[PDB]
Amino acid sequence: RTRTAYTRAQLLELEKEFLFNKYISRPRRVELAVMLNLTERHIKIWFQNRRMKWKKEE
DNA sequence: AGAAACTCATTAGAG
DNA sequence: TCTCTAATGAGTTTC
Repeated sequence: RTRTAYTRAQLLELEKEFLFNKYISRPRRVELAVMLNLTERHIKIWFQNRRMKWKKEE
C-alpha cells in the first residue's frame, strides 16, 4: 500500500471512539468507515496501532 | 477448518 | 534530523 493521511476531523473522531472503546466492534467499525469515508481496513489498523501506542505510553 | 482480527516487532512515509 | 505513526509480516486467538 501507500500511506493514508487522516484529516484532523477524522482523527478527532477516531480518538473519541478510542476513549469509549479500545477494541471496536464490527458494527461500529463499519459505522465509522461509512461516516468518515475510510475502509474498514484503515480503522482496524488505526486501532491496532493506537493500542500499541497506549500500552507504551505508561 | 478457514477467515478475520490480535500482538509484537519493524520498516519506512511524511510532517 | 527527529519523531510519530501507517502498513506489513510472522505467528497466535477466536468463533
